Amino acid sequence: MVEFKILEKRPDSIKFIVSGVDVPFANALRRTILSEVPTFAVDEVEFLENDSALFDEIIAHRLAMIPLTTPHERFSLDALELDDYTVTLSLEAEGPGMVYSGDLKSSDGDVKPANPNIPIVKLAEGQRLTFNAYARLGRGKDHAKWQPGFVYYKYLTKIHVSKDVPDWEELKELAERRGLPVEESDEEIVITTIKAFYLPRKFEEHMGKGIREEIVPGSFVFTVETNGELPVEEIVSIALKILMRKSDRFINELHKLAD
Amino acid sequence: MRIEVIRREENLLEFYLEGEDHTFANLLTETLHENEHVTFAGYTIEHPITMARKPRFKVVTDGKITPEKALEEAAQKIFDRAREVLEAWKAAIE
Repeated sequence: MVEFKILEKRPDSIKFIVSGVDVPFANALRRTILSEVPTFAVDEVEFLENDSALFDEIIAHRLAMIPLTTPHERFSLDALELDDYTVTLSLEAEGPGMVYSGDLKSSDGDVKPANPNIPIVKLAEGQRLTFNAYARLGRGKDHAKWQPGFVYYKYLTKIHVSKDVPDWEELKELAERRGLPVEESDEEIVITTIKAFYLPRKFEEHMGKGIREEIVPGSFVFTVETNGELPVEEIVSIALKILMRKSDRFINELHKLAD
Repeated sequence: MRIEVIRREENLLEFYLEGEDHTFANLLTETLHENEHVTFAGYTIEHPITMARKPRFKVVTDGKITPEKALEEAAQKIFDRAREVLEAWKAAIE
């Protein structure tokens, strides 16, 4: 009786309701996405030349933070022990001009900047920049550079507003204005919080009387954005596979206690 | 991943789980709480800001099941539920 309802797909992002689960599982899904789902990211940079205005260390950080396409069809991204495969992203540039992510040349076409338009560093005339940047699989829990995106989640709820509440009409109007479902009866309006609702200060006094927010048990609204390493739906799939792999391996380790 | 047993006494097991962190540790502990025969399950983080970082679990039962069997049952639940959720996810997206 677990169900997903996909509500909205937007650039690099998705909003869905998951039902028939619970708070620990919702917490675990969010954490797994942020902390465990792996990506390729620049991890080490060998500079050969840098005549730019910036430190090696600053350029290396900017390279680390470029989202790299991560080929989930090639590498097992739910693996507990990640493939140590290293990709070389190289640059050999001379000013004048801006160096962009798109100027990086990859040893492996499957792993390169998802966005070619990210400015890295401007070079003046005569200034050279030459390096080999080494990208590897890693996890957000190790360094932010490997985190695949961002996760926002909330209880699915119904906000009940009694028509005894003066100007309840403003709350129906606000909900409609922001695309929240509203059901209207003789007694009340009911607002489904597929997004956060911001109760105007005017109505705070009515909380606990005329206005009540009721959680829908077992249902949660997730909003997920990818940085571009992975499609947002694949991020979710990988996270769920990771929980299967972890639990399976833990059972195997438990059996060794028996012995 | 590696289990290191720290302490054993009647109906009690304390252990490290190398290779894991809050994600699995919290889910495992919360799942254990579903079992009426588990009288305590909790964890703390050891070596929180170095590479030696690992969760330290304590699991206590009422004796009608061992800590080890409670742990296996909880881990199996996690596996089964993740499987079910993945199937529902694939049904929605493919």
